[PDB]
Amino acid sequence: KVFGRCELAAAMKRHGLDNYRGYSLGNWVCAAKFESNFNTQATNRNTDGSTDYGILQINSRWWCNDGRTPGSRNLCNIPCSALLSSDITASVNCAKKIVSDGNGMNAWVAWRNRCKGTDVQAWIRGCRL
Ligand SMILES: [Cl-]
Ligand code: NA
Repeated sequence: KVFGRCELAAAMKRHGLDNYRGYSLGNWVCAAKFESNFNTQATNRNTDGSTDYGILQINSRWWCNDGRTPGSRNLCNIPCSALLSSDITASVNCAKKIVSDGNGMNAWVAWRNRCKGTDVQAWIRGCRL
């Protein structure tokens, strides 16, 4: 599923991400835009052999099991394929665990390099919640 901007902002707000660990909704929408272009089906291989999955590009090195990342963890206790669903519940619940692990949204390279210290409120401008 390719979300619209405000459709994704509403889905993230309904799943409890607005000001989750102090990160405003626009931070989450900006992260999703630059990680996946709002596409739940996005996958990308990392240099180490792990793979990133879904709208927030969650990595199999630590967070999910994809059956092909040897010596990795599954800290979200999910198959990586759950992160590709049109339903973002699994991605949101795993993102809450990641953002709580010590580095906050710095876990998302795209967020640090493209969203952090920008006017992220722009990403929810015009949206009905
Ligand atoms: Cl933080
Ligand atoms: Na894994």
